Parts: sequence; structure tokens; C-alpha cells
Amino acid sequence: CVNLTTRTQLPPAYTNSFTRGVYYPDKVFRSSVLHSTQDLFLPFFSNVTWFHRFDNPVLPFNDGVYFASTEKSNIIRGWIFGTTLDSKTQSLLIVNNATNVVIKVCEFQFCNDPFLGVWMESEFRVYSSANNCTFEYVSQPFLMDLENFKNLREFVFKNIDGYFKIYSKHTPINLVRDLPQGFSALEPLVDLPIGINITRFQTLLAWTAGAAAYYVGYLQPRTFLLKYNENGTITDAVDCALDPLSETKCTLKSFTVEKGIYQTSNFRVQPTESIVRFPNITNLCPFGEVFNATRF
Amino acid sequence: EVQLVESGGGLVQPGRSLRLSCAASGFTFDDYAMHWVRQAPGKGLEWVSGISWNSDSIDYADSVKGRFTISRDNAKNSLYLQMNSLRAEDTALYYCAKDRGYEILTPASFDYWGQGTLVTVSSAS
Amino acid sequence: ASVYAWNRKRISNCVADYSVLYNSASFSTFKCYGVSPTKLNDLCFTNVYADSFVIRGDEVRQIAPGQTGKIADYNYKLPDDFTGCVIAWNSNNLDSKVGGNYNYLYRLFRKSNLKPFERDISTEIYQAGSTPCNGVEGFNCYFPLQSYGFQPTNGVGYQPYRVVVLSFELLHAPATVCGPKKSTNLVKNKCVNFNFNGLTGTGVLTESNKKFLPFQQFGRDIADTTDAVRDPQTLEILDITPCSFGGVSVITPGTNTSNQVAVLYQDVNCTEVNVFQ
Amino acid sequence: FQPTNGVGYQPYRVVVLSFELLHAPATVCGPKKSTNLVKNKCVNFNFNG
Amino acid sequence: DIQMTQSPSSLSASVGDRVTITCRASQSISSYLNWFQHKPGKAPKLLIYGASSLQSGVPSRFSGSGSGTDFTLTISSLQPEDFATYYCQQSYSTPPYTFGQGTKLEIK
Amino acid sequence: DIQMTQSPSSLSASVGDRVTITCRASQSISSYLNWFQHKPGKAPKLLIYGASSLQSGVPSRFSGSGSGTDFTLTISSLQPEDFATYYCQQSYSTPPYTFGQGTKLEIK
Ligand SMILES: *[C@@H]1O[C@H](CO)[C@@H](O[C@@H]2O[C@H](CO)[C@@H](O)[C@H](O)[C@H]2NC(C)=O)[C@H](O)[C@H]1NC(C)=O
Ligand SMILES: *[C@@H]1O[C@H](CO)[C@@H](O[C@@H]2O[C@H](CO)[C@@H](O)[C@H](O)[C@H]2NC(C)=O)[C@H](O)[C@H]1NC(C)=O
Ligand SMILES: *[C@@H]1O[C@H](CO)[C@@H](O)[C@H](O)[C@H]1NC(C)=O
Ligand SMILES: *[C@@H]1O[C@H](CO)[C@@H](O)[C@H](O)[C@H]1NC(C)=O
Ligand SMILES: *[C@@H]1O[C@H](CO)[C@@H](O)[C@H](O)[C@H]1NC(C)=O
Ligand SMILES: *[C@@H]1O[C@H](CO)[C@@H](O)[C@H](O)[C@H]1NC(C)=O
Ligand SMILES: *[C@@H]1O[C@H](CO)[C@@H](O)[C@H](O)[C@H]1NC(C)=O
Ligand SMILES: *[C@@H]1O[C@H](CO)[C@@H](O)[C@H](O)[C@H]1NC(C)=O
Ligand SMILES: *[C@@H]1O[C@H](CO)[C@@H](O)[C@H](O)[C@H]1NC(C)=O
Repeated sequence: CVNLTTRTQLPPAYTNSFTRGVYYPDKVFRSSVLHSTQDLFLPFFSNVTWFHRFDNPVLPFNDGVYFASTEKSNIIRGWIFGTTLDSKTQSLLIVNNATNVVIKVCEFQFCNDPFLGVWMESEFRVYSSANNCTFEYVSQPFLMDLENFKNLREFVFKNIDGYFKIYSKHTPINLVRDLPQGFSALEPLVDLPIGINITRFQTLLAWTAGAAAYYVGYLQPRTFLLKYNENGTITDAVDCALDPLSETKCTLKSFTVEKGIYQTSNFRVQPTESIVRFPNITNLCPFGEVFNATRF
Repeated sequence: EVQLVESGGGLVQPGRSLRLSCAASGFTFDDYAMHWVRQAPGKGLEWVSGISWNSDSIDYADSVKGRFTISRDNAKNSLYLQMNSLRAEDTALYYCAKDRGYEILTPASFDYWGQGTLVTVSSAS
Repeated sequence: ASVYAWNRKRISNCVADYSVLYNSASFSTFKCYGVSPTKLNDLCFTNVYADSFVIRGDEVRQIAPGQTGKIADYNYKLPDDFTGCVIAWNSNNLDSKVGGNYNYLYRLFRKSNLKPFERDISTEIYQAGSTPCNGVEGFNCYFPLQSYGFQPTNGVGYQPYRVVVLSFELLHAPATVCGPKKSTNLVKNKCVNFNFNGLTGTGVLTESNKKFLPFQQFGRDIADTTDAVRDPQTLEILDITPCSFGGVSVITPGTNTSNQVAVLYQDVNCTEVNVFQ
Repeated sequence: FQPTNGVGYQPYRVVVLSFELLHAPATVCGPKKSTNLVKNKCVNFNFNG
Repeated sequence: DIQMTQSPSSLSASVGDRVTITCRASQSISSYLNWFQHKPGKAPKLLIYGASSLQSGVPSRFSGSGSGTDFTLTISSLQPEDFATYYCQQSYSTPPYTFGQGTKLEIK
Repeated sequence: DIQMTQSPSSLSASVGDRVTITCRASQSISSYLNWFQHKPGKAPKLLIYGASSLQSGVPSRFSGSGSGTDFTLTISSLQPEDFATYYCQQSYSTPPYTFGQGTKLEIK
């Protein structure tokens, strides 16, 4: 396709995740209760890789991705998911272009730098060929404009039980070079019923370079204690293995603890290796005589 | 509800060739096996040839080996049968049958047939 | 299709009638895990999976939760908590050839047992030893795929069989595969016996504005008690309240003295049931 | 016994294996390799099965 | 090679009679027999595929039975539309689809 | 039609001998064979109905075996009251109750 090499080499930065990445784990309504659930969550106060200049390399997809972005002209268009991305294996494609939301599961021929070019958008050079197409989906019609930060968009992508689950949330923010310190609940958006194998992914951008950045975080199985207010919305959560006080809060099933000493769990030394001790006899058992006999 | 109409019946001399066709319209022709059956004027049914759902496996009867070449055209739902070096015993009635499965030599029988086209091998006027 | 390339068909948006499937006699094996076949009509499922493939006769038993075997480990694996039904029938009339049908393949060797419900398509040469294959078959280079020798003259236990398994999944989603049951008119503010997509139970369906419920259907409490449900026909948030409970305490003097009683229903505002409160 | 008998009437050769386990030194083991022995280290040992 | 034989040659019955047509196979064919009704004026039809499996589209009056080297076909009524020739075909041996001889049925 | 055949023609043994009489059927009869002992001076009797089922009232010395197209009958001792003619009868094919030829047994 088209190769762009005017990209300065910068090491990826890092930032504190704080308490971001909490979503509704299911579709049942609960109010004014403290519910404990086990699910793939983003750990509290984790390390989030920060990208900026045009930076969009291939990134892995282990168990989930917490994708966040703050922009002013919406440079990011969509996402690409797949394993080989060279028509050798089935791949997922999402493009939220200036027209609408288009989702395809066809096998594309992705070049070494899939991107979109642009005020109007004219260059559509993300892929070259498409064959053996299986699934497609378009959302309702809506038009969006091509032209410190004011809004923050954050997404969570999961792929389990042959279902592609997307959770999203959009909130205003007055920050520019820092992630907000606070709590925000993510509600589900779509649950694609497609059983793809995904290991790597990449992001699309739409010459003039814009000032924007996106944040990437990885989920892992964790236990959380969620607090629902009177209106059934999540207001606070406790990462249940972050520190001993969190474990105490999990044990007492409350967000406040009185003075005292509490028993939380049990410490157990784990084995390091294994040993096998058998006698060194090498003669074979007489099974041929029993089976390969002439007269019983 | 399926239709099977043939063509190519006539009068030819011994050793001369003539070409058959058979049109199928009432089903999906792309995933079934087809057979040709011979009915002597004063005898019983006899199997001649068969082709698979695709042109992969082809079998011929012993008495018609090296003389018949059964073809197939999945595009327009039509099969063929080229008979070469006809003799006087090949003046029978030929049917265009359909197999229940997708292979030639299977325990599956012939479910639907069609009205035959009579051929004669003689020197007449 | 083949064992290692088993098909999977998505089933949704159905008035699913399983009576015709039950009444058919063409299936030799008709076994269901966790669901009674006669009860499949009323139940509603969010999605239905249909997996079809062809295997050997002796391997029909291997298709079950917690089963071990060559095909069970290396080709197709069922979850231990599998629910649904299994359908299988012989196919000598269709999948047997006197010369041997060589269109059916199954895997012999692989690195390790595969996780339940996943497919293997790679046909790389298995490394049985230490000699690098480099794409060349030979010693210590075994092809993992073997072709079944299905012939009409073969034994009954070895005959080809076609397998179709139905798996039903249930979760908190709007069910789209239901049975042929007629939905009746709604009656509220009375003690009724409702049925909301298989959610059986009794109570009174008062109209409550519990919350927005933008995408949610059920509402739960401390115990596994559905408090509020969302109507499937229209879009409203009904509220379930169980019928009246209580106890019957009998106030009596000694039967030696006289024969009279006075009944007390405690924790009952018996405006609905010489009456006292 | 005759070669002309029916399938159910044919002779059959039967061999039955019975295993006994009790407080005795195990003597019939499988083809399992033996590793080294490590002391003063929490390990998962396998002494004669 | 396998030889396929027809015991009857010509049968006669009435509109309310019941006759049985039998077909004997020299070698075992394991219930893989087919019956065809060949009306002499038009294309033949199929009545029973396999030993005793009745094809959809024909009345359930006909019934077949037999396995191995002995087979039989019976008609319960012989209605005025059943006058035709019946053939038995095997599909199990190496000679592909060997047909038996005819069996004319004229009701009188 | 089915043809029923007798391999032996005439046999001779002793009071402490053991002989086997075999009967072959042209077509498979599926273990439906019967053996009869026809004493030439009086009415015949039945020894074994079916392939290997022994009728009550005769000694258990006799024993039959076979299925399909091959059958055999054996006498363990040939005691001085066993001199007679033995017939094998099939009861499975359309020709009803076809008998095989005789097999004289004179001990000497
Ligand atoms: C864009 O860059 C890619 C990779 O740097 C180029 O693909 C290479 O094309 C040459 C053809 O001369 C091959 O020899 C290389 O093996 C290719 N590399 C890869 C990684 O595939 C591509 O040609 C470039 N396109 C343009 C327009 O410059
Ligand atoms: C004696 O028994 C042994 C094993 O119990 C048999 O050895 C194997 O037999 C199978 C089947 O014939 C072969 O596929 C293997 O290659 C044999 N392995 C070895 C190491 O020989 C052996 O066949 C038996 N003997 C007889 C005469 O059957
Ligand atoms: C993230 O990792 C980098 C590299 O080790 C480290 O310098 C930084 O302090 C980490 N951030 C957090 C919040 O742990
Ligand atoms: C679909 O896949 C087949 C092979 O799986 C391939 O031959 C065919 O070309 C593909 N379709 C298109 C439109 O390329
Ligand atoms: C997904 O693809 C990768 C190839 O990168 C493969 O290693 C993995 O086994 C695949 N997943 C499954 C479930 O087969
Ligand atoms: C619930 O929503 C109402 C608005 O209807 C609002 O007044 C109230 O404060 C909300 N509850 C909480 C705990 O904020
Ligand atoms: C059918 O169901 C849809 C689902 O929302 C509803 O909108 C519609 O009113 C229903 N129609 C009738 C006649 O109940
Ligand atoms: C109980 O009954 C007996 C006779 O049945 C009577 O004599 C006695 O007075 C009674 N006592 C009381 C307290 O009623
Ligand atoms: C019982 O119900 C009546 C009317 O339904 C009400 O006025 C009364 O307060 C209720 N009793 C109590 C104890 O609340």
C-alpha cells in the first residue's frame, strides 16, 4: 500500500490506571447492595502503556483490552482484529468512518500500514482485497464532524464463548496530559455473535498530523466488590487483592472497617519441584506368554 | 415434481456415434449423482453408466467399457452421454435416472427417472 | 463435513418445534443431558448450536461430557457441564463406497489435548521424533490425518454414522429461540401464575418504576428471587410480590370448660382475609 | 467346536487380569523414570507409587 | 458376479385380492434391495428403497420384507391402477445395480 | 425352488464308534433344519428340531450343529438300536418342507 516513514522513534510512555475500567458484568438489575463477582477486570492502579506524531503499531490481545482515547477531531476511526491479517486467517474489522459504523468479518489483505487519509476524507487505503466474507453489520445513520481536551472515550473489548463483547462510555474531562482520578461505570454496547480467534490488533487513524493520544490496558481475572446506589448504578468498587486492607474489606463485605484484628486468608508454602523414586528393574512382564499362547 | 427430458434418439448405422442430453429442472443438480439405464425392447432393465456429484468418479458397465463417455454440466443443469461405435444390440430405450446420494457406487437406489428416448442401430429408409 | 472440520450452524429467531424431531424414528441414538425431550416445547433459549460431523460407529459413545478417546481428546471435546441433546444415525446408504469412501478425515497425533469446543485446521506434519521434517514426510514425520475406510461390506460396529448435537445455552439475554406456545393477555394486581420465557412462579404483578433498566431484564434480591421482570411483548418493568403468608393460631380455653375457639392470623392485614386488628 | 458353528456358538479365549493393592511393597510398576533426590526442600515426592 | 432371480412369472388377481411377489438373491445382500414399478407406457417409479422402507409419494398399501438371500413384496388390494411390471434391484455386490427379470401382473 | 442335498450315501461303524452325517442346503435357511430317524419297519420319529435343539423323548447322545448353508449331525456311540435312515428337512423357503435324500446306516 502506502508507506509513511516520517515518524520519530519514541519509547512508549507509562501512566497510572487509577480506578478505571469497571463495567457491568451482567444484565441483571440490583440496587443498594454490595455484590461480589469474579470476572476479567482491569487491576486497580495498574501500568497503562501510553502512545502518541502517529503511533499505531501492532499490539497483542491476551485476554482483553481496555482502550481509552481523548481527542478533539476524532482521528481514530476503528480497530482491526486478527491473527495473521494477510488473508491467511479470518480477521475482524471495525470502521466508524464519517458515514456510519461498519463491522465486517471478511478475510482482508492488510498492508504494512493500514490507515485512512484526509476538510474531507478521501483516501480509503486500509485494505486491498477481500474474499470469503461471512458477516456484516451497519448501525443507524448518523453524521459526525471531521473537525485542553474536553471529552474522554474508553472502550473494553472481550472475546470469550465465541462472543465479541464491547463496553463503552463517554464522559467530559478538563484534563490534557493526564488521566482523570475518579470512577466511571461502563455499560455494554454490542455483543457480536462471532467465534473468531484473536491474538493481535491495531488501531486506525484518519498530509496533516493531529495532536491526539490513546491509552491501552490489559485485563486479567480478578475478584471485585461492587457497590450499587439507590438507582442501581455502580458508584464504587474494591480491587479485592490489591492490598491487605482490600482483602479485609472483602471478608467483611463492607467498605468501612473498625479497629481490630481480622483473619482474612491462609498462608501455605507451595512445592518447588517433584521427585520420582522407582526400583531399577528392566525385565519386561511376561504378557506375550499369556496372550500369544497356542493351547489354553 | 422433478423433470427429466432426454434427446438424441434416431437411426444410425453400426459403428456410428450419436450424442445424448438430459435436462433437469425440478431439483438442485449440483449435489446429486446421475445414471444412465438401458431397456431392451424385449428384455429387462440394465445399468450403463454413472457420474458423481462432480466429475471425479466415473464407472461404466462391463459391456459398454471403452465406448461410452458420460459427461456433466453443472452450470445449466444438464448431463450428456457420448456413445461411440454403436452396434446392433444398442437399439434399446435409454433412461436418465437420478441417484439419492452424491456418489456412484452406493447402496442408494435410483429415486426419480424420466421418459426414455428410443434409438435404433440399423440400415433402413 | 469431517471430524476435524466440523460445521457449526447458528440457530436464532425460531418458533422451535421439537415434537416432529421427537416423533421421528430415523435416529438410533436419542439422548439428552439435563433436559427432558418431552419438555423442550415450553422452554426458551437465547441461542442454539448445531454441530454436524461424521465419525465411526464405535465412537458414538465418546460424544459425552467427561469422555476420553482419540477423537474425544484430539478432534472434538464436550464441556463437562454440557446440556442439550445428541442425535446420531447410520449412513451406509449415503456415506459408504465399495471401494472405500476416502473423503472423511480425522486427526491421529497432536501436541496436547485441545480445550473444549475449539477447532483444529492446521495440517502440519507431526514431529514424532527428533529429525526435522522441513515439510518432508518420512521417519519421525507422521501425517496427523487418517482417512476412514467406510465400505458397505464392513461390520456394524465400524459402519459410518452421522452425528448432530444440539447444545442449549441460557444466560441473562432476551431469548430468541422459543417454542410453539401462545402468549395470553396480561392481568395485573391479582395473585396470578405467570410464565415469562420459562420463568415460572406465582405472585402479583404490580406496576413499579424501579429504575430505568436501559438494557437489563431481571431484578434480583439477596436470595435467588427474581424481584422485577421486563415484559417480553411490550417494554415495561413489572414487579413481582409473593402472595400472603402467615399462621393460624387458635385461642381456646380448656375443652373441659367449653367448646369455643378464636382464630388469629398474625402479620396479616385481613381486610381481605367480630373482627379485630 | 466346529468351524461351521454360528457366531454365538464359536469358542472364545478368555484372559482376566486381577490387581491386588494392600500394605505390601509394590513390585509390578510401570515404565516411569526415576529422578534425583533432594533434601530440605518442599517437594512432591513419589515413592513406589 | 451375482445372479438375481424372480420366482413368479405372471400373476392374476382381483380388485379385492392380495398377492405377494418374491425375489431371491443368490448371494447375501444384507437388506439392500429396491423395488420398481415400471408402467409400460411411461417412466418407471420407485416404491420401496431398502428392505422395508417406503418412499414418500406412493400409497402405504405396499409393504416389503426380507433380508439376506430371501425377499418378498406384497400388495394388499391390487387396485385398478396397480397393473404394471415389478423389478427387484440389488445394490450391494461388485456388479453395479443388477436388475432382476420382470413380473407381469394382469388382474382378471 | 431350493435344492436340499445329502453328502453321505451309506456309512458303516461299530458299537463303540462315532460317525457324522452332514446335510448341505443350496440356499441359506438360517438354522431352520430338522432331522428325522425313519425306521423302515414303523413310523419315523424326530430327533432334532431347529439347528441344535434336541426334542424331549430321545437320548441326549445325538447332537446337531450348523447354520446357513452347512449342517452336520453326529452320533457319539451308534448303539445297537440306531440302525435306520436319517433325513434332513428344511422349513424356511417357499417350497414347503423339502426333504433330502436318505442316508442308510448299517453297522458292521
Ligand atoms: C512498503 O513497505 C513494505 C515493507 O517494508 C514493502 O514490502 C516489501 O516489498 C519488497 C519488494 O521489493 C519485498 O522484497 C519485501 O519482502 C517486502 N517486505 C515485506 C515486509 O513484505 C512494500 O513494497 C512497501 N511499499 C511501498 C509502496 O513502498
Ligand atoms: C505376540 O504379542 C505381541 C504383543 O503382545 C505382538 O506384537 C505386535 O503385534 C502387532 C499385531 O500383529 C504388530 O502390529 C506389532 O508391530 C507387534 N509388535 C512387536 C514388538 O512385535 C505379536 O504380533 C504377537 N505374536 C503373534 C504371532 O501374533
Ligand atoms: C510502569 O513500568 C515502568 C517500567 O518499569 C516503570 O518505570 C513505572 O514506574 C511503572 N508504573 C507504575 C504505575 O507502576
Ligand atoms: C473462498 O474460499 C475458497 C477456498 O476456501 C477460495 O477458493 C475462493 O476463491 C474464496 N472466495 C473468493 C471470492 O475468493
Ligand atoms: C489462535 O491462533 C494462534 C496462532 O497465532 C494459535 O496458536 C492458537 O492455537 C489459536 N487458537 C485456538 C483456540 O486454536
Ligand atoms: C437517583 O436519581 C434521582 C433522579 O431521579 C436523583 O435525584 C438521585 O440523587 C439519584 N440517586 C443518587 C444516590 O444519587
Ligand atoms: C410484537 O413485539 C414487538 C417487540 O417490541 C412489539 O413492539 C410489538 O408491539 C408486538 N406486536 C404485537 C401485536 O403485540
Ligand atoms: C374436668 O372434667 C371433669 C370431668 O370430665 C370434671 O369433674 C372437672 O370438674 C373438670 N375440671 C375443670 C377445671 O373443668
Ligand atoms: C391495613 O390496611 C388498611 C387499608 O388497607 C390501612 O388503613 C391500615 O393502616 C393497615 N394496617 C396497618 C397496620 O398498616
